[PDB]
Amino acid sequence: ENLYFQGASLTEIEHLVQSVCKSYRETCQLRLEDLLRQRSNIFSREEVTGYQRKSMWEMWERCAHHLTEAIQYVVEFAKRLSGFMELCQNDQIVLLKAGAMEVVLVRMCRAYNADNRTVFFEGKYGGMELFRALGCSELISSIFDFSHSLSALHFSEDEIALYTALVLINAHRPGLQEKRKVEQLQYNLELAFHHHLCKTHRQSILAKLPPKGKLRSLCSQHVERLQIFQHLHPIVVQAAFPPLYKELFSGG
Amino acid sequence: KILHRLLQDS
Ligand SMILES: CCS(=O)(=O)c1ccc(CC(=O)Nc2cc(-c3cccnc3OCc3ccccc3)cs2)cc1
Ligand code: NA
Repeated sequence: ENLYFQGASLTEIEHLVQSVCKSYRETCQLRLEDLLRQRSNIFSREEVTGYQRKSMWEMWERCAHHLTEAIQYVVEFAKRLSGFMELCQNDQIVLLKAGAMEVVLVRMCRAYNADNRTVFFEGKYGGMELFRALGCSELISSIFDFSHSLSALHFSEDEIALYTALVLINAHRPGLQEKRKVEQLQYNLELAFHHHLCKTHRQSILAKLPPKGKLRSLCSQHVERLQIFQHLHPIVVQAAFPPLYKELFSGG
Repeated sequence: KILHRLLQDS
């Protein structure tokens, strides 16, 4: 079926590095240089107050839509990732249901400016105060701190490519039918990320990477806050939340 | 529904 479902040689692991990095460049949504250049474009006091005065449901709908836009690029990344399409449809759905949000949160660090603690949202950079109308402050500050700790690692685009590939191909996700096939794909992607870090003298970041439970805590926080919003405005979720967002975070 | 469709659309 696929070469990376078996034990790969050094040269094949080298091909995998290049393959993962190509897949990511083609699906990274926004180019890094565009995000970096736009760092000077920050929302004014007036604009921040405008977002803060928006109704809770209005802000929830905008954030869910933007998050769905990013997730779509992650689905495209998985489709182009070596071996993912060779897995069964059950296992592809399992991996994306559990990992799409985690990949988006990793990818988000590119759009985060550590210097002034701002994130890129709807054309400009804004601090966490911009999201106050959502009424989920703990979760917003948890995403900002996570973006901050990743930003401190000074990830290259190639590093994000290889790390996110590994975030997606997790053989420990509950519900995987072909666990051994996934285990082997993960082991080769692991070798590819660690080979690239070795080749770029970047192995010092391995101990500095966040624990797996941290990304899981952020996804659990997001699902818990959505359920709270759902009880308050159920028809907002039912009529105006994107169908892909509902399929991943509420259950269809 | 949506995820199955995205994965099938080549
Ligand atoms: C990822 C690929 S990228 O190219 O780096 C890239 C492409 C496009 C954008 C623009 C964009 O969509 N900005 C967004 C920022 C946030 C967000 C940030 C911090 C904290 N909370 C957030 O809202 C959480 C939330 C809350 C409730 C529901 C859903 C979601 C959500 S959406 C950025 C980066
Ligand atoms: Na950053």
